[PDB]
Amino acid sequence: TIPHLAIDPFSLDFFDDPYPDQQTLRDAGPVVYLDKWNVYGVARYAEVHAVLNDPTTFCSSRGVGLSDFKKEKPWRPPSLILEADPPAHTRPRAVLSKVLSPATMKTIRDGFAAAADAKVDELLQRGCIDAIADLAEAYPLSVFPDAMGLKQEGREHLLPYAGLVTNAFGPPNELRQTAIERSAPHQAYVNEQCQRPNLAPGGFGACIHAFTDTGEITPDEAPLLVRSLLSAGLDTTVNGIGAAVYCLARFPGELQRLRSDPTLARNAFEEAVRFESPVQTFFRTTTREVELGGAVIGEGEKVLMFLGSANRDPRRWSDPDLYDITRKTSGHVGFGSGVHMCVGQLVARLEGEVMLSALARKVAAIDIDGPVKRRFNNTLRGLESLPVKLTPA
Ligand code: HEM
Ligand SMILES: COc1ccc(C(=O)O)cc1
Repeated sequence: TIPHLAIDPFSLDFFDDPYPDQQTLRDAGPVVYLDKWNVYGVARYAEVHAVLNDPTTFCSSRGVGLSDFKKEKPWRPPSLILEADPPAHTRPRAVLSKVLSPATMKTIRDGFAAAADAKVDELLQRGCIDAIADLAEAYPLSVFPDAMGLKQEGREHLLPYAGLVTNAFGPPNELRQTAIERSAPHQAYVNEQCQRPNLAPGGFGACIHAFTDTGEITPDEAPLLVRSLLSAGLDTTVNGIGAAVYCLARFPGELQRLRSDPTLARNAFEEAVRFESPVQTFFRTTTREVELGGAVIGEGEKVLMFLGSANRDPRRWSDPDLYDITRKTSGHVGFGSGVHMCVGQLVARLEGEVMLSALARKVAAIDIDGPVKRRFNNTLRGLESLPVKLTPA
């Protein structure tokens, strides 16, 4: 009853151009079996949404990567939020929700916006820049580590540690094994900065530790919650901002709409998250036999959710392969859905918004003027290099 496919969604050929194979996965049926890795897959919006919103049946505590924590030891101590289920997930989640809350955004927005304006001013003096290294990477690195309260030394470990985390979600292919092989210095730095004395007052890290006396988390749980923000707080924001610039360069008509109304900046970034989905995939593990889209899945089975495919499913979206900055993006799963829905989504949206705002007000044209190079990652989609010429407005 279940179609079996040989598509490897963690192969370089798939990463290079995933959209044909994603249509093949969607159109084969609501539930497929991927013979390459012995996992079930769901690529349509309907099933991805249903799986995300049943955390009891499709749990996260056995890992959201390929590895089943009931069978293999995790490569690091499990995340207290990403790799936990309710009720254990609930109170650590509440702490991170308050640390990255709407009220918190008010305290950082002025500085985040000023740094975005300053970066675009700087890039316009150069003219021809690399929109990844010089913009999508440079800007989040200039605001988020400071907002965490991290010292200056050792920050070069942050993006390599994130690449380790996201490649480690994948199967034991070369991308994963090579990341783990080189991991030791990046893990050592990150684990050390999670300790309370190393986090500057007022920052995200210090605020997590401050919650340890409310009864929501214990003192020994605070370092791992800081670890979550150091794991996830940068790489997808980089990829999302790079995706947005990529979209505005490929769809000049949408840049012109954004220039004419800079208040479209927030939705232009949200549409970029739907369109290029920085997080392509996450796994769940069945806790029981379950019927999903007319398919019977046994207990203890890994289910691969194609978030990027769900965000381009024509059963849900009109013209899904068009970048439309006034699209009603509500309901896309680029940040997930349900109880694990990205707790740092307000930070990512703030950075994306103020950067696209600076571009909307300061830049007249964005033209690719060099070879575009893709970055390969078992879990993330993003660019390695995006040479563009910025023309001032
Ligand atoms: C464009 C940027 C981002 C994207 C596309 C993204 C994507 C996602 C997705 C899809 C999930 C769901 C995980 C699941 O369902 O298993 C998630 C969760 C999470 N994200 Fe993000 N994220 C982004 C930015 C951030 C930022 C900036 C932070 C921290 C400052 C962050 C921290 C987290 C954490 C801690 C979780 C776990 C939440 C939970 O398990 O309850 N992310 N993210
Ligand atoms: C890629 O998204 C995430 C989310 C959470 C974590 C974590 O909690 O460690 C890591 C990566």
